[PDB]
Amino acid sequence: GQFHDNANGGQNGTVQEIMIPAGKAGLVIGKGGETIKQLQERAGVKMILIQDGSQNTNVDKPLRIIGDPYKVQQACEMVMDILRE
Repeated sequence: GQFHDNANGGQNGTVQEIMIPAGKAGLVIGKGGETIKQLQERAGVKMILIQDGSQNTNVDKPLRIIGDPYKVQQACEMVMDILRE
């Protein structure tokens, strides 16, 4: 977790919280969990998809993208793009 990977200007631990649509979550997870594994490694970040948190399991999904502010945003705009796609 080298948060200061490139442009960690400010808070090393930048958290991006997304609410993933119930069924469109399949995109962010990756049709079983393939894409999500890629997402973390491709951007060098950590994305916690609360899929098993329950309560809201039937609804929107709590996604916390944690890490460097520069890649956190790129990763946010990455998965949010798919979610607006």
